[PDB]
Amino acid sequence: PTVFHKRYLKKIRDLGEGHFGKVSLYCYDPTNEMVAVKALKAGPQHRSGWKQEIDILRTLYHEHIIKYKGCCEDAGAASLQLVMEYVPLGSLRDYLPRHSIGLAQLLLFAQQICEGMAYLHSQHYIHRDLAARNVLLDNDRLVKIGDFGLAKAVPEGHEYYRVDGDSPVFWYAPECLKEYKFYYASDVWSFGVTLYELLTHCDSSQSPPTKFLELIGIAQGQMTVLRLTELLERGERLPRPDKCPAEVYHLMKNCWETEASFRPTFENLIPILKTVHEKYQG
Ligand SMILES: Cn1cc(-c2cn3nccc3c(-c3cnn([C@]4(CC#N)C[C@@H](C#N)C4)c3)n2)cn1
Repeated sequence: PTVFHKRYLKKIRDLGEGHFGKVSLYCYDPTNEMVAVKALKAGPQHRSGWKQEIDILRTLYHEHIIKYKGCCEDAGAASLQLVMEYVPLGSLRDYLPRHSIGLAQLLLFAQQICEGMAYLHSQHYIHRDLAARNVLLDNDRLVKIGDFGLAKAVPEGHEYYRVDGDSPVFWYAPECLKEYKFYYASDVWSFGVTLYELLTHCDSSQSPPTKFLELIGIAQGQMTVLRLTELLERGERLPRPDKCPAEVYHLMKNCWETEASFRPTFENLIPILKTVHEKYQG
């Protein structure tokens, strides 16, 4: 809709990179507004998918989903550039290690991620990359899902998408890892991992790749994924974060049920987290 003229785009700084793209901060100044611009870094499989990605964000209208500004005829790398709002405090992965946030605020953030996710699922889309690095902080009381690079439509007569080296396998349910099927419930498993990350304040030594690789080992050839799948199937899970309530840990564990149908939906999670937030808010 809003065609941002490439001439008025002044690069301020790099914001971050993810799978097949890079996001950068720009001032859109036709004389002398801060916007976030995503550009393709990349194979021809992901280049045809890029247009599909832009159309996904273009049709999402939600308070806990990053605001799509427009596009620009990007000659700079031939494929189109995606213009979004600049979400001023950044990703939770970058923010939480330096800012000690209370349990109450963390649970609000979790509730808001569920609202954005329940909305995404009602639009017949799966995210496939739900992690703290993809959750942006607008202010201390507002969070938004900020990136949709792996987001796909679930085909109409199926309950899953049939799904690479860039897969976030440490955020993935066993069905994605073993059967390469991504269900709406596979996104709930990743949410449980995002909630663990939030509760550990995104501390590196406590991260899911760190924790799972201490359980797998690093000398496993091409078998890290297989070893991950079998430990998950044996019932092993990420530990309870220090100072994470026992009830919140069980909620997380319910998000990590091996059987996808035993997991809560995002719609089921919203009233539960609302109540848990209200309890720790006082
Ligand atoms: C003070 N401060 C603000 C920021 C800030 C603001 N905004 N606004 C829109 C986007 C961003 C990002 C940002 C970083 N990484 N990403 C990605 C993952 C996601 N969401 C998107 C990219 C790909 N591909 C990685 C976005 N970072 C950082 N520090």
